[PDB]
Amino acid sequence: GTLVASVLPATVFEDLAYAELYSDPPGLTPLPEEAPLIARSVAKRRNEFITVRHCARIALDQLGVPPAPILKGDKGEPCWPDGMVGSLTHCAGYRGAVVGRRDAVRSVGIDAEPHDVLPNGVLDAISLPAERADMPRTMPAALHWDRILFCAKEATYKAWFPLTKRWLGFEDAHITFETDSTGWTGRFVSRILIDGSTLSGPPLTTLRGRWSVERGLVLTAIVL
Ligand SMILES: Nc1ncnc2c1ncn2[C@@H]1O[C@H](COP(=O)(O)O)[C@@H](OP(=O)(O)O)[C@H]1O
Ligand SMILES: [Mn+2]
Ligand SMILES: [Mn+2]
Repeated sequence: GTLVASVLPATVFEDLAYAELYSDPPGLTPLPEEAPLIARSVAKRRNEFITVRHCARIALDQLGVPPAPILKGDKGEPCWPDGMVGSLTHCAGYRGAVVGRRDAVRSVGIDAEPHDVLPNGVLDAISLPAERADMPRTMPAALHWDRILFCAKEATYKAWFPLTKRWLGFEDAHITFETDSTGWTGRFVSRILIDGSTLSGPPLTTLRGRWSVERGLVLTAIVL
């Protein structure tokens, strides 16, 4: 499908690709070098791991990148082929991978969750008092803004960490939202409250991403 295309820019076709599934189609296996990572993993984990890397390899193949194992590195972050970047996400009913060429794309962060209210207490634990106040006013009451905030915080971390290799807690970023007049999609900009020093290039002070609610899921993505 093309749900995640709703939260990506349209201009980078040569240096950005994506792939998604809504299930774990029987038959997929990990590459030989990936199997030790799930040898002792629960069934749910084996499946999401295998399926999402299948998607990652379809996206890479669209960009002329031969298949390759995708291991986990610093703090669980995925290890991409030479010259490539990307992000992965899996939740109930969704698996998604977005990859890009490092020259044109500097980093990717994506996240997917079911469009449902947050469980008890997690909201206060992932949001600043100013966000809880400003956010609900910016979008319709049909949306679970708490969950959308959540996904945007996680997308911000995924885009941020490969570039700094430093922790970004939920209180270290202020995110602001804006909805387009369809009522189900929009934008957000994440303003960094701590040192944005990166290992290469200019520091990160703002991350502009997109969000939408498609087919009962929330999707967010940042493309630097
Ligand atoms: N520090 C980190 N930085 C960037 N990406 C990370 C990360 N830790 C995990 N990821 C990725 O987050 C993915 C899961 O996202 P989500 O929680 O939304 O389902 C992980 O999938 P994998 O463990 O299968 O590689 C991993 O690829
Ligand atoms: Mn997951
Ligand atoms: Mn997530």
